Amino acid sequence: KKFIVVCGNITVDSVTAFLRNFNTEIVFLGETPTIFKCYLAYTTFISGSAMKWEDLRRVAVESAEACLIIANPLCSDSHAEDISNIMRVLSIKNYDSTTRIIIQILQSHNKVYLPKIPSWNWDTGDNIICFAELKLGFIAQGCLVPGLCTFLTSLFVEQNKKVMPKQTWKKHFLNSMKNKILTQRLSDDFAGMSFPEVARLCFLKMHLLLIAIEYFCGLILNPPPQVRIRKNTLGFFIAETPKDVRRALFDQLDSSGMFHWCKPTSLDKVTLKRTGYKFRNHIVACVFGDAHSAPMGLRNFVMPLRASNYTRKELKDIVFIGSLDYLQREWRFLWNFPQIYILPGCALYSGDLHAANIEQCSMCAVLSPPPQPLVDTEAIMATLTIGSLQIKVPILTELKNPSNIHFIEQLGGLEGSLQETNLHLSTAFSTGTVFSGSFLDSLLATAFYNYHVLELLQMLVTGGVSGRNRCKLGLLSLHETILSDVNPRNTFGQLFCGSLDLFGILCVGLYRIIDEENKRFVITRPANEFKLLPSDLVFCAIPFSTAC
Amino acid sequence: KKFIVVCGNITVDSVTAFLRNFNTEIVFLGETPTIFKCYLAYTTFISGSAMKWEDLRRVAVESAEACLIIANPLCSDSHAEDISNIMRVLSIKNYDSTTRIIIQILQSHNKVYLPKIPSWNWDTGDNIICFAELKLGFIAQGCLVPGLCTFLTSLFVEQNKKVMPKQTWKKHFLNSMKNKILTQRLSDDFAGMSFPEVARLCFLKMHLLLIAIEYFCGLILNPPPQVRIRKNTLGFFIAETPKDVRRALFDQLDSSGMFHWCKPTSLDKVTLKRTGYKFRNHIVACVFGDAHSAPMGLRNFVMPLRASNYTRKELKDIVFIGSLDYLQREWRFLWNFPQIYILPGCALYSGDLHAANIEQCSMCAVLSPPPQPLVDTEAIMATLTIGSLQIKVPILTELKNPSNIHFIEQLGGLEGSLQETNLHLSTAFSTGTVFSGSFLDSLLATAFYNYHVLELLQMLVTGGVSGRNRCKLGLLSLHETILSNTFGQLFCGSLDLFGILCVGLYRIIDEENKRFVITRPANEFKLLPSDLVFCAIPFSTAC
Repeated sequence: KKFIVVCGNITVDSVTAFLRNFNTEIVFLGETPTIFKCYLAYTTFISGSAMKWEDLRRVAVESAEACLIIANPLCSDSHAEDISNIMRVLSIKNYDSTTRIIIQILQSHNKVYLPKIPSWNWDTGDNIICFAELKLGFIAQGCLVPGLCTFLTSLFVEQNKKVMPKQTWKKHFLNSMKNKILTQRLSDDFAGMSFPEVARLCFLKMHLLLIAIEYFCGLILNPPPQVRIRKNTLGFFIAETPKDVRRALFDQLDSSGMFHWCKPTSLDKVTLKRTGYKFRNHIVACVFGDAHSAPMGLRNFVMPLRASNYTRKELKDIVFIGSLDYLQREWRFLWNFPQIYILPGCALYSGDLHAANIEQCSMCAVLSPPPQPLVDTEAIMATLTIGSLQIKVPILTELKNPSNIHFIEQLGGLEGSLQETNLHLSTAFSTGTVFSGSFLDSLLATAFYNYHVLELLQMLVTGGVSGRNRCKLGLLSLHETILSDVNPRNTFGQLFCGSLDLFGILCVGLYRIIDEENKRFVITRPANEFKLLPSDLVFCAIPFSTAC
Repeated sequence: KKFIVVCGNITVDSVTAFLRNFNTEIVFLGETPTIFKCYLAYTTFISGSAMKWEDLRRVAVESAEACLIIANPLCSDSHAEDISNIMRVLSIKNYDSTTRIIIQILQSHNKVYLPKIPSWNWDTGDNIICFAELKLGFIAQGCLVPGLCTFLTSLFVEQNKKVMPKQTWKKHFLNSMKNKILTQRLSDDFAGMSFPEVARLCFLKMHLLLIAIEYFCGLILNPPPQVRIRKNTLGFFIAETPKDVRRALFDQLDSSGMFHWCKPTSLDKVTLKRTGYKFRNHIVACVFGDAHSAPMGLRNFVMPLRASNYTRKELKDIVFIGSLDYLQREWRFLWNFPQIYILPGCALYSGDLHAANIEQCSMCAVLSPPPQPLVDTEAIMATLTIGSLQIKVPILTELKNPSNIHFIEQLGGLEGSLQETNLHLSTAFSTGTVFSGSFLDSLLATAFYNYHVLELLQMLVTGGVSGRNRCKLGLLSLHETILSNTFGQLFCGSLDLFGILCVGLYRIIDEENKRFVITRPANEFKLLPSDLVFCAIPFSTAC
């Protein structure tokens, strides 16, 4: 009865990249013509074009629950692929303008067009995914707030829960990973209550950590007092299973005011000279490329580090180390961001790392290059030279293939038996010195089944989708910080409550030292009654302009 | 029982390039799959990947004596090959971190990473070879000290000893080549003796010329008085056979203080203008390339000519003549060396040679370009135009294929019968106007069987591996020099008076004043007044 159509690809990978990553029947459509015949009881296929009207009727899109548009047969021109796919959205909508569409855009700035189609509207369910935009987002956040990256990831990662842990601290880490982001609409008897009033009851009565809500037209993280809940309001939670969540059913900016802006200055000024100095508490991003390399959307990485709810005062400088020839091709889209600088060179060269004052930086991001026809070698070689420096430097390495974790740990020092084949079980992931977007492959199915989850994810990771006034996610010390005035700081739940109903700060996770170099690990949503240490730091939603 | 594994190549050449260049069993491993089946009684093969853990157990590296990593299937990207191979070293060490590893790096600056691996340590035997680094080293030394290049080579060359010589002087040259660098640990009754004290006894009692030692943590050439020998100390000698050596068992620098340094100045300043002058006693290096040419590690050639134990005063200017497009690609790695200059042009053009004041230079190095898919023609054509100049210019030509010697001698003047098919027998080699790294092919086996030999070679050739204070190798006159009857007589005085370790002669050929290299002559070897002498001059000596 119910089915979905798939468009614009014949990639053996994509079929599994979808089918494995995906009750509801599937049907394909595309240019190439039937080797993968094993998986062909749970699906159907067609050889046509999405443009041709006859072919769309042939598959009967009208009654299809939704229609996905898949991209990147490692296209020659990324730009052309999107234009091409955006062309399909027109063709498809022209057929049955009420059909739900989920299009993959390869490079973010090409999303802009999709709304400009009249036939398209968000409310019926139409949606766009950009992995480039999200994979770079997670990393960004990790550069803003130590650990925040892995925190965010664990809400979407799903441990298989077979691994019996050795040590107490690793026992904590894994069971915290059980936390997801479930969605649920709130009871009627809530109506009229202020957010913090509601947040409390769910936490205390139901042991549910609720963190944002929708009206569905407007999503907001940790609403202030003035905003009251309405009837039929959708809430955003953090919890193990959906059963548990169901219990709760009973200064200079841009035009849009979303990020700091400036008059588009040319690269010549921004490009650092190497012949003939100092930076402090800044972010070094290493990128790899050349004239022949595909573009990585660097906009997506600056933008979150340039949100409007930060302040010119507290913004960080961003030095890119890389091929100027590669980086000048991105510059068009990085024009209007401030305090961005480019050092031409290579991160593998420790001389060029010192030129960028990598010793006095705040975080070093090692950005994998995008794919071409030896997969993470570069990222591993950087982490080698950086990690072993005559100066440990803060670091965040991206892996395209997470199985390569055992190489990074090897460089750390821990021997083969103590090395993990699985990134998520790794100690390097729990600290947050690595990241791997592999898990976002399932995302296309997620945005189908519950797109609100994507909505939230999008804004946490990217910092936008009133304006300047919004909650950051931040890490707080408990020592010489405002929290240190809470009367009972003895237990997480105790801390959570005071902080909220005193300062409107929504405590959401901890960052605990490992006690067995002062490396800490991420605990998402601990038990209400969770013994807290004085050394702990705390992940939390800090509202804009708070003294701290 | 004992065996070694080989990695990262399926090159018919490499199999012979190793097998011919190599008691101990061999086993291969690589991507391509069995034509070379004749050589297959003394070896074994596999078709796998060194990365995959299953494949490493399959070959059983744990019990392997050591594991070599071979490079350069004339790769498209040289950089990528090393990164790739360095990736194997990780994979392999991850398996059995105690396994001995011998990796070939294609371009020197990529060695840096290998130590940064924790699992890797030198003491268990782990080691890296860089032919580019060594082949350019020998040449460098030849530019520092006339003849030094061939001297150094003969210690590693092995004559086949079939050639009955015509003339007295050629009789000397060939039998001096018998000298190798053997290694041996010293007797216990030596402990506490100062180096020069020890050097003496070995020379006089045993007729063994000893030249450096290790403790094994620290290698030193011609140690001063203050350094005494310890028990279980390893010595470095010069001698025919290991039996003989067994008898002895009974100013502005860089960060590391190894070479002169300076703030990285851009190419625009350093690049000589051709339109619109003078250099003196300088080194002209001719290089060949283009956008399409593979890189030759020019760092390796400057670095030794820029050692810290020389002094800003006595450093030589280095003019490169070549394609700017080619040379600007190397410039990143030559930044921090001083008195380096680049004349864009071609060495085949005698106009561009005169622009570089080649007439008033001290030595002209003709550097062969690295290999691509007519092998030494360029090197030969340069040597033609240089050697025939309206001005003979000092010259040192590199040959990738030594059989091409007979062309160079032809240009000299000597006719076909007097021409030699074999470079080492040639008169041009004994004078030191040519060089050929062909002999370093065996080096991978050498670094296996005795790596200390490589250690020494590395520092003699490259000038490094306390800091600023070390012995050069130098040529001294005997007339208006501090040295002013028999080699052994000269050897002893010079040492026990000035701490100068005399190691070889440079004798005129008497039958144009061209001289030939005599390594470690007999103790009682009649010396001429005209002779010059190779020797280890300690730093800051008056002379």
